Amino acid sequence: SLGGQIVLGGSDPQHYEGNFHYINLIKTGVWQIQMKGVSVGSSTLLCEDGCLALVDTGASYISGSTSSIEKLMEALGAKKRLFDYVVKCNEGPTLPDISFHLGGKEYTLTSADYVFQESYSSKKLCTLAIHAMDIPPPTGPTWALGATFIRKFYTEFDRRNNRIGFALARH
Amino acid sequence: GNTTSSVILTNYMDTQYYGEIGIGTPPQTFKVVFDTGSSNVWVPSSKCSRLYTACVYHKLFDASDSSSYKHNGTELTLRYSTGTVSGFLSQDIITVGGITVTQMFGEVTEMPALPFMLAEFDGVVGMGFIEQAIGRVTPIFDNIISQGVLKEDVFSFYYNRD
Ligand SMILES: Cc1cc(Cl)c(OCCOc2ccc([C@H]3CCNC[C@@H]3C(=O)N(Cc3cc(CNC4CC4)ccc3Cl)C3CC3)cn2)c(Cl)c1
Ligand SMILES: *[C@@H]1O[C@H](CO)[C@@H](O)[C@H](O)[C@H]1NC(C)=O
Repeated sequence: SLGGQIVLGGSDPQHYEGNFHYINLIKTGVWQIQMKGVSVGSSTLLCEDGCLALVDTGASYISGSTSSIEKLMEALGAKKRLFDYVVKCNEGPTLPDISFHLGGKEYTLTSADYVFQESYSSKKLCTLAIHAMDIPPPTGPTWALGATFIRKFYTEFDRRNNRIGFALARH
Repeated sequence: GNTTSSVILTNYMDTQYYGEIGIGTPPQTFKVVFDTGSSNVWVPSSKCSRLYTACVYHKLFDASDSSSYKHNGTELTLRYSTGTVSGFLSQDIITVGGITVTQMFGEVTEMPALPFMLAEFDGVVGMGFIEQAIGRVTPIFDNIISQGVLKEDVFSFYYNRD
C-alpha cells in the first residue's frame, strides 16, 4: 500500500481529482488561513464569526481549542476520556457530517473520515480523530487541520503566491 | 529549473506519516515527518545519551562519520508541553528525494520520553517559514527555492487511509 506522498515543486494529479481551490494566508510567516465556520450536520455550530485554521501536516488530527471541542463533542454525544473523546462503536456510522468553511467552499468530513471504527459493537468504545489542543500565541488560539483533513483533501502549499490549495484526494 | 521531486511516505496507524531523508557523506538515512506546523530540521544526535528513552530506539546522526559535516554548536531549544527538546546546530548535505541541499539542522541531545518514544520516525523536517524557525535557521524549503531547480515554488501532500 502507498501510505502517502509529498511532491516538491509540484503536485501529483493521479492522487487528487478536479481542480484546486485556493485560500490566501492571513499573514506570510505561517501556514494558517481564515476559517468561516464549522457545521455539525447542516447547522453552523462554531466559528460563526470567523476563526483561524492551521494547515498542519505534522498533526495527526483535527484540533480545536478546548472550548470549541467541548462544544463539538457535546453535539456528537462523544464522551471525554483523559486524552481523547470516544463514542459507542455502534453509533459511529450514524455520526453527522462535519464541515469546514474555507474560502468559497465547504470541506465536509463524514463519520468514516473521523471515527476510528475499530468495532461496530455497543459494548466497545471508538475514538474520534478530533482532539482539543490550545495552541498559544502568536500562532493560536487556532484550529489545526491535520492528517484527518489532509487524508480527504490533497493539499498544496504554495510559497510563490502565499496560498494553500485543496483538491479532493483520490484513494 | 524543471524538476519535481517526490518522497514516498509510510502511514503508521493513520496518525504518523513519514518518509526517508539522507544526511551527510555518505548518507545517513532517517525517517521524518514533513511538518508544515514547524520550520526546523531536527534529528537525534549520536550525542544523545542512551539514558533518554526517545534516543535509544531511534537512528542517531553521527557527525564523525560524515565528510561534508560543518560544525556549528549553537545550542537551541524547542519548548514542548511535556518538557524541553534541546540540541545544537550542525550543517551537512541533506538529500530529499532527488534533491541535495546544504542545510543547518539541530542534533537533539535531550527530549521528553513522551511523545517522542512513540514516534516510528526519527526526526522532523519543518516546512514552515523562517519567521517561526528557532534561531532563525533558514528552513530547508527556502534553501531548495534558492537553488532554482523546482518547476514551481510549491509542495504537496497526499496522505492515504490505512
Ligand atoms: C522521534 C523524534 C521525533 C521528533 Cl518530532 C523529533 O524532532 C524534535 C522536534 O520536536 C517537535 C515536536 C513537536 C512538533 C509539532 C509542531 C507542529 N506540528 C506537530 C508537531 C509534532 O507534534 N510532532 C511530534 C509528534 C507527532 C506525532 C503525531 N501526533 C501528534 C498529533 C500531532 C507523533 C509523535 C510525535 Cl513525537 C512533530 C511533527 C513530528 C514539532 N517538532 C526528534 Cl529529534 C525525534
Ligand atoms: C552557527 O551558525 C549561525 C548562522 O546563522 C551563526 O549565527 C552562528 O554564529 C554560528 N556559530 C558559530 C559557528 O560560531
